[PDB]
Amino acid sequence: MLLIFQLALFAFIVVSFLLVVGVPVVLATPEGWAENKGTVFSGIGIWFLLVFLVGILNSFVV
Amino acid sequence: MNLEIVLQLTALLFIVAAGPLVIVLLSSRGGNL
Amino acid sequence: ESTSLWARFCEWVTSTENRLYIGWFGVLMIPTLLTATSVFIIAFIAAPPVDIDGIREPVSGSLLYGNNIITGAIIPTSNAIGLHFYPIWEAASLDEWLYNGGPYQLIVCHFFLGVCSYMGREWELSFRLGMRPWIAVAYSAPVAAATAVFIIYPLGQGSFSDGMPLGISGTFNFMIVFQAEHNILMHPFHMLGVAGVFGGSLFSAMHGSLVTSSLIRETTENESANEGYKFGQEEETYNIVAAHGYFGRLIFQYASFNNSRSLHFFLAAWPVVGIWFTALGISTMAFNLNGFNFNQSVVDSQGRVINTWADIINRANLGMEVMHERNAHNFPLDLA
Amino acid sequence: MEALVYTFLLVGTLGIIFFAIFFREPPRIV
Amino acid sequence: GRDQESTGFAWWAGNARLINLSGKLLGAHVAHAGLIVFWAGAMNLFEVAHFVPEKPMYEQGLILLPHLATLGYGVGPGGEVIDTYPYFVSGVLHLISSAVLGFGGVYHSLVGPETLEESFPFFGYVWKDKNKMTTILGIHLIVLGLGAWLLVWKAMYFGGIYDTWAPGGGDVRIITNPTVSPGVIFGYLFRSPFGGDGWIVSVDNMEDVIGGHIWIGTLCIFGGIWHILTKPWAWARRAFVWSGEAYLSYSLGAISIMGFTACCMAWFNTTAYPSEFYGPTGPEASQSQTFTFLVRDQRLGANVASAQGPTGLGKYLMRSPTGEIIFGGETMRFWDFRGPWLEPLRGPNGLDLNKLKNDIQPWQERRAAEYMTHAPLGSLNSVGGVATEINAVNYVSPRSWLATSHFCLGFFFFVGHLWHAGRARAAAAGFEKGIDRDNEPVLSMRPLD
Amino acid sequence: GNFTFDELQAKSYLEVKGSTLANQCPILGADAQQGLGDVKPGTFQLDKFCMEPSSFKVKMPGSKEFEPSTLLTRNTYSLDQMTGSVTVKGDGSVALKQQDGIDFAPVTVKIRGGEMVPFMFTVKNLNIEGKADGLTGDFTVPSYRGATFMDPQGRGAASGWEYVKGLAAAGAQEELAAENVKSAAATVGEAAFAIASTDAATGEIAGVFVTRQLADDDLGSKDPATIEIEGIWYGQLS
Amino acid sequence: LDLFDDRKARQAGFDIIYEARDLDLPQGVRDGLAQARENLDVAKARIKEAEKRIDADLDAYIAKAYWTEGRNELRRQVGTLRFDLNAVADTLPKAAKKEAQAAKNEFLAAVEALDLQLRKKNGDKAAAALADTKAKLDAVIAKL
Amino acid sequence: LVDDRLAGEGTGKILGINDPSLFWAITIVFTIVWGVFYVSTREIDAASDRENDDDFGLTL
Amino acid sequence: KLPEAYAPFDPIVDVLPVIPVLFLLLALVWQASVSFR
Ligand SMILES: CCCCCCCCCCCCCCCCCC(=O)OC[C@H](CO[C@@H]1O[C@H](CO[C@H]2O[C@H](CO)[C@H](O)[C@H](O)[C@H]2O)[C@H](O)[C@H](O)[C@H]1O)OC(=O)CCCCCCCCCCCCCCCCC
Ligand code: CLA
Ligand code: CLA
Ligand SMILES: CCCCCCCCCCCCCCCCCC(=O)OC[C@H](CO[C@@H]1O[C@H](CO)[C@H](O)[C@H](O)[C@H]1O)OC(=O)CCCCCCCCCCCCCCCCC
Ligand SMILES: CCCCCCCCCCCCCCCCCC(=O)OC[C@H](COP(=O)(O)O)OC(=O)CCCCCCCCCCCCCCCCC
Ligand SMILES: CC1=C(/C=C/C(C)=C/C=C/C(C)=C/C=C/C=C(C)/C=C/C=C(C)/C=C/C2=C(C)CCCC2(C)C)C(C)(C)CCC1
Ligand SMILES: CC1=C(/C=C/C(C)=C/C=C/C(C)=C/C=C/C=C(C)/C=C/C=C(C)/C=C/C2=C(C)CCCC2(C)C)C(C)(C)CCC1
Ligand code: OEX
Ligand SMILES: [Cl-]
Ligand SMILES: [Fe+2]
Repeated sequence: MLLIFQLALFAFIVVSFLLVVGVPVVLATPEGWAENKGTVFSGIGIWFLLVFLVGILNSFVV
Repeated sequence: MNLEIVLQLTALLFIVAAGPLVIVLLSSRGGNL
Repeated sequence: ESTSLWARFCEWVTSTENRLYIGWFGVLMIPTLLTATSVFIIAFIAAPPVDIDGIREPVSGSLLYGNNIITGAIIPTSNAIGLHFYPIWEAASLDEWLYNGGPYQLIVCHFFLGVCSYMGREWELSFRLGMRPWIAVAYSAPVAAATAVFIIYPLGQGSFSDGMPLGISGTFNFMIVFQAEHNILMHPFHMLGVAGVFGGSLFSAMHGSLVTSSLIRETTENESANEGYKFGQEEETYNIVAAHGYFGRLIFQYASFNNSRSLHFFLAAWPVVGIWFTALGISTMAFNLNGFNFNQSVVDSQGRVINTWADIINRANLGMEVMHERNAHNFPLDLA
Repeated sequence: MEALVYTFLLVGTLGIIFFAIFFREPPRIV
Repeated sequence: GRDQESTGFAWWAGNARLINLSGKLLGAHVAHAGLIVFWAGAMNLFEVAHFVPEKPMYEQGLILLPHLATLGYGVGPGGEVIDTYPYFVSGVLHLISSAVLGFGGVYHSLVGPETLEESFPFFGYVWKDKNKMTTILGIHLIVLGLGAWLLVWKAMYFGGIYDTWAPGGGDVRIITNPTVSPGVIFGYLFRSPFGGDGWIVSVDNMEDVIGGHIWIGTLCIFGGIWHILTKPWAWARRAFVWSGEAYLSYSLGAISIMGFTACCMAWFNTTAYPSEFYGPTGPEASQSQTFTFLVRDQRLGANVASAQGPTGLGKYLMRSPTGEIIFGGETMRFWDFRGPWLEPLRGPNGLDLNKLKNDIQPWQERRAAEYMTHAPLGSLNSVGGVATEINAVNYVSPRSWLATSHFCLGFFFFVGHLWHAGRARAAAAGFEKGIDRDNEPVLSMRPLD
Repeated sequence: GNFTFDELQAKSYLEVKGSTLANQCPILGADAQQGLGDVKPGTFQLDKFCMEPSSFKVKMPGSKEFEPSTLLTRNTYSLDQMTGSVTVKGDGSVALKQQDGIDFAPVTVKIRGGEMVPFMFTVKNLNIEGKADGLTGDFTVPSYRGATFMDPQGRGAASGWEYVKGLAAAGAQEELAAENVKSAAATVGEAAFAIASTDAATGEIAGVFVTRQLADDDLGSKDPATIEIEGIWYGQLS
Repeated sequence: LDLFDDRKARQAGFDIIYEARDLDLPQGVRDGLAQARENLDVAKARIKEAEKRIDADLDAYIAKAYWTEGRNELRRQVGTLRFDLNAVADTLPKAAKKEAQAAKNEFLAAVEALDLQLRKKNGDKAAAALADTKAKLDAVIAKL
Repeated sequence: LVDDRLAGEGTGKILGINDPSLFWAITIVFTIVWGVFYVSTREIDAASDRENDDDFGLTL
Repeated sequence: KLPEAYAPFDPIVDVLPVIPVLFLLLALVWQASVSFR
């Protein structure tokens, strides 16, 4: 269970880094926000799912 | 050269490189800066 | 035409035709400053000795009690009182009031209020005359410095006795004891303040000499150029281009100021920021955050100590520390 | 004896300041 | 963005280009709030990861952890850290919420509506519209009152807050009877700021703190409701300048006063800033030194009451200028100090000679020695002791850091208030760009004497 | 006074602080019997013995009459919490001895001419005896300044320069030989106490006192003056 | 100099101040929390002394209306009572320590009420709170 | 005691008022100045040649 | 210290608080890249 929790935390970190790097780039291009909305929405959803999963799994490793 | 110090330096490099990366990406592709 | 008593009073107070502007900040400024001035003069001339350390050891500071201008001062309030409010009506008699150091507190409070009102009145006249309101912002640096040496340092040290005396030799004593206790010379904020004053003198001399060197000929050799300038004239009286050419050949072209407005802003900004930082340093050192302590820093292979100029400074500080108050200490640590 | 001299010097300086402020040569716009 | 060509503001004054852009201004404010929450979370995580249990909180350079300790989180009787998990939880929550706040700020600053006065009339405003500004002020007053009530609920129903004056040593108590007396609340507010009085810094029990917070929450909620339903009167319209920079200057002055008060409270207070988590104060160290030297010399067979110093005043005990029995030496200026370890030995007329001659406790002696050695003195490179010491101790008190930093911030924000108030008053009148050559005001006045 | 021991103990430190009530001695209640009263003869343990002065008079050296004075050092002139022993005989003779407690307080007063007169108000080693009408005795008056006290020029008895370091050329300074020597010698005084009330129920006594002693001499560099101190006093017998 | 025999001062606690200032030692040793946990005899003696002092002296002070003396007594020697009770109760099984914790919480609430009444300067209410506090302290002592 | 004094420093009174006479002085002077201002505040406003409506004041 | 399950991520925590200063520097860098128009 500990390994799964650490893998989830690492996935959360890498998803957060990808979002931080990419969201300003997508938002700051001409006619890029109006087209690549789905990728940003899916990234935000995955970020929220990962944070909820990490919060749930923290109760067993602590 | 401790492993912990190497990891801290790697994390610092990753965090610092995330700032001008956005500027470089937006300037190279002609974004709205 | 004004008719009401209050309307006429407001028109008189906010009048720009007075010889000295009064304003609404001057209403507060004039009586407090007059009170402080009167008490200062009377105490400097004929005040009795004041017990400053609270150890029943009065210190003389008056001209009538065997002092000159260099030696005379106004002794700060007694150490027994501390930070307590000590107005003239809280004393059993004026003899007791003068023995504990009341005039110092009176003058300090009135002077603080007066300088704040002075800065406010500077803004007020700038507004009334149609100017831009930042000469008051410039004055904030000396105001902050005076506040730091008279209010904030006693606030952080727990007593008005650690405040700066209103004298010359008292000022020197304050400086020496401050160095012995906080190592002010090693403080980066004091270094910035020293840089500020030195650069201010440098740039004042530089600007004055450059302007005086480019005066356009409007007189003869038997009269001064000041007679060559006429008050209220419209044309500029010196060659900014010539001065810039001279300076840019003195150092290099892109080091001088081609913009008079930018040059004068730099002149305003340098000393003001320097004094701001030095006042901040004094206020920070009030709460016991001293300067750099490079004592026994250089150590050789076997562990012995190799001394340094910092260690010589430390020896001087130790010399002036064990003697700043001979009989006021009963315990080894000066925690205040 | 010297206290009188000190007070006289200070009073003279203050009087000079007062006279300089209130009896100055008025500027005139040409 | 924009440029100096169409704005007149240079790059070093570029944030003034969004004075009249409501959407971009809102985005900037939301991004800044996200930055604040990010710093809070990151600093909490940094401090929780570098905490060792063998040293007290004030000995490890922590400033955010003692804030959570005073709320009764992860602390036990006597002021000893037991659990360190709630600090981690708080830091994680702050850090995660900062991401949402930052995304909102970035969205509203980059691709959000530029001026939300036509599509969102409820959120749109004009700086010169007094009613809308007053409505916003009322809404935020209601929010702040709710925050104060949220603080109040913690000390009553959700486990309480740390009380350093609790009987049998400090412990996390529950405040059941807060002081809501108008005379008590008004006594702190309209008190003198000088020694002995101390203004609001002199609050000495948690009941007064909770009562004052009840008062402030009720006042803020009532004022918010009052402002939502009203508009400024004639006497208020006649006295203020109505522009965004003017409102900014007012806020700057208010928060400068707040910063000075925070500095003084950190330096002087002991109730809301327990010495168990912040270390001894200025006066506390001196009183502790005198107390421990008195105890040591008494253990060596000496008469402390009748001992005479070099000046003839009293080595250990003397009389305050009003009559109270106080510690002797240069600590005679700190006789207004009142701490939990020293109060039990104090009688109605000051220190009790019999109590300190026969009823001094080892825990009191240990507290005095610890607060004596950890005095709030240090250097810029974190070297403990007086300026004439050696490099042996790496310690600077957490009170010193907070006090110095917040005094600097308060002074700089006072200067900012001066700058912005002057500029607003000049710009509203209409001569912030210089004097008019055609119509110079001075040329139309009669010359002075 | 105008407050009893129970009334004083019924207050709080925050209520007494700043009101100058800590510089005063308690008075007895209506139950106190006049004079010695009905105390069983014997030796008691004196406790909470305090003396609150009510007047200071100064007789300058060269004058035969005392003069009024104005205090300059505020409310710091009350001796309190002294302990000792009290013996009562069957005839009525009482003997009082003071061992410990705060039995000294420096005081400074100003006189008609304008001269500050420091003195060391103390009843250290009090030894009085006599009838309840009046007890006559004596006490020791320690030096105002300690042996390690250093004058403005750094001259002290047990620590400091033995000469004037400023005047380097004057090798011996035979003109300054008087002021270069410091002596912190002690002296004695006289007391005259009386008893006005006594409560045998709780063992409390009160009365008045008059004491005479000498002012300071700046470590043997001045001629001391005579100062008369009078006031009330209070004590507990148990 | 002149010699003096003070070798018995160490047996009187001369090293407490020097040990409390020893930065090499841990904070638990400096504060005395380590010694009490190691040696429960000190904790038991302190608890018994605190109980006896509370009873006798609180009765005496409330009878004579000595509010400041009463509060100071409540926090002068009793100042280690919470830590001592926690240390004693931590060496008990789960159910026994749970009952001890409940009794200690009830007793501490009683002491808080008594201190509040002493601060408010009430006589009958303070006497009733003191009787309740004595009963609760006896119950929690019997539980341990 | 030897002499008499106010004995009020370091107490914590509201505005430093130990006697009702200080309160009376403060209130009387404040009320006098306020009344003088209140009589004239109507005339003072009229010097701007504008009515004190919701758009009054220095605005930008 | 951090809980035992979060021990491997300690180096990440040690560099977090400098990000606001990095943000100020990034604003300056963006202004420079825009060429201070
Ligand atoms: C309405 C308008 C104002 C009306 C009144 C104006 C009066 C002006 C008089 C003239 C002199 C100037 C003001 C002097 C202030 C001195 C403050 C001081 O001695 O002390 C400050 C007090 C601290 O009070 C302390 O409070 C302490 C609290 O006591 C208790 O505190 C705890 C209580 O639990 C502990 O138990 C503790 O042991 C116990 O002692 C003690 O009582 C101390 O004796 C007491 O001194 O703080 C406070 O009042 C809180 C903060 C006050 C404001 C900020 C002060 C610092 C900034 C100064 C001004 C700005 C400077 C920078 C700009 C310069 C350019 C313009
Ligand atoms: C406290 C932070 C701060 C904030 C929030 C703002 C906010 C703002 N600035 Mg100001 N500014 C600041 C400091 C700040 N500034 C400083 C220090 C300076 C001096 C150098 C300036 C000087 C300045 C100028 C000269 C101008 C502004 C303008 C603007 C506004 C328009 C933005 C834009 O058009 O360009 C944004 C440009 C880019 C596309 C760069 C994108 C980089 C992104 C935003 C980085 C943040 C991303 C982060 C790493 C990850 C977040 C994602 C999330 C999922 C976690 C914006 C609201 C403009 C304006 O006036 O508008 C009318 C403009 O003209 N500013
Ligand atoms: C967030 C802070 C806040 C701010 C910025 C404002 C801002 C403003 N208020 Mg509002 N207000 C607030 C909170 C706030 N208020 C609260 C909490 C209440 C409930 C008490 C009120 C009740 C209120 C009233 C009744 C009035 C205003 C008015 C005004 C305007 C006049 C400015 C002024 O104060 O004159 C400058 C200030 C003064 C000349 C002196 C004030 C200082 C007081 C007298 C100090 C002593 C406090 C007082 C006696 C309260 C008791 C203390 C407490 C312990 C109970 C201005 C828009 C006026 C208006 O225009 O309404 C539409 C007005 O008549 N306000
Ligand atoms: C609050 C309304 C403000 C309205 C606008 C005011 C504009 C400015 C006017 C001028 C102000 C400066 C001069 C004031 C002189 C009179 C006051 C004086 O000397 O009092 C000096 C007196 C001293 O009172 C002393 O009291 C002793 C017992 O305590 C004894 O009785 C002494 O005899 C007695 O003199 O103190 C007071 O009156 C207390 C004032 C308390 C004020 C509380 C204000 C609360 C609201 C504002 C909070 C923020 C305040 C600023 C904080 C940050 C500052 C950096
Ligand atoms: C310690 C004090 C002891 C007593 C006093 C000792 C002597 C002190 C100095 C006495 C003489 C003072 C000046 C006499 C001439 C004044 C003329 C005047 O103002 O208007 C007439 C004069 C009449 O001309 P009209 O108005 O055109 O009719 O008015 C002027 O404006 C004349 C222009 C010159 C103005 C004064 C020039 C400088 C005078 C000296 C300044 C320094 C004085 C230092 C001492 C101050 C007092 C302590
Ligand atoms: C607009 C603009 C600007 C600004 C901006 C800003 C200000 C922003 C902000 C932003 C922000 C403010 C952001 C934030 C973010 C955050 C995040 C993204 C977070 C994350 C987190 C995490 C991932 C965590 C993790 C963890 C856990 C869960 C547990 C423990 C461990 C750890 C820590 C690992 C500038 C200046 C450039 C200029 C131009 C314009
Ligand atoms: C929580 C708490 C508490 C409480 C508190 C409170 C309740 C407070 C309040 C407060 C307040 C209630 C405050 C107020 C303030 C105010 C002010 C600060 C004002 C100002 C004003 C001004 C500045 C004005 C000006 C002017 C003039 C004079 C003229 C014309 C123009 C104008 C209008 C601008 C206590 C302490 C108990 C305890 C602790 C905690
Ligand atoms: O008084 Mn002036 O100087 Ca402030 O530290 Mn401690 O106390 Mn005294 O010695 Mn160092
Ligand atoms: Cl000392
Ligand atoms: Fe110039």
